[PDB]
Amino acid sequence: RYNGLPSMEILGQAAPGKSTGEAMELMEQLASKLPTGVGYDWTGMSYQ
Amino acid sequence: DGTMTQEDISDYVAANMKDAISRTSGVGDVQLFGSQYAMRIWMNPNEL
Repeated sequence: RYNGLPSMEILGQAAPGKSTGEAMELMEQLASKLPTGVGYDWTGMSYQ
Repeated sequence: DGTMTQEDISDYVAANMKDAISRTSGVGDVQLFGSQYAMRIWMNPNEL
């Protein structure tokens, strides 16, 4: 659970050449095209 | 759209909104103007 709600932590890293900002931007885009009632958030290093 | 009653809204606010809002940056105390849904067992003393 993350912030009281049920969750699943997903880890990954930016591909060779690409930055973390570019990588995180695509994860947001892919997360938007998920089923109804499925949100997301950034934690740990991705929060800071 | 008159799909949710007064207490239907209160349940959603209590269950989905209140907890997340109560942990928000700078929020002190959160008073729900309503009540979260409980399993109400309305006893009938004649049948009882």
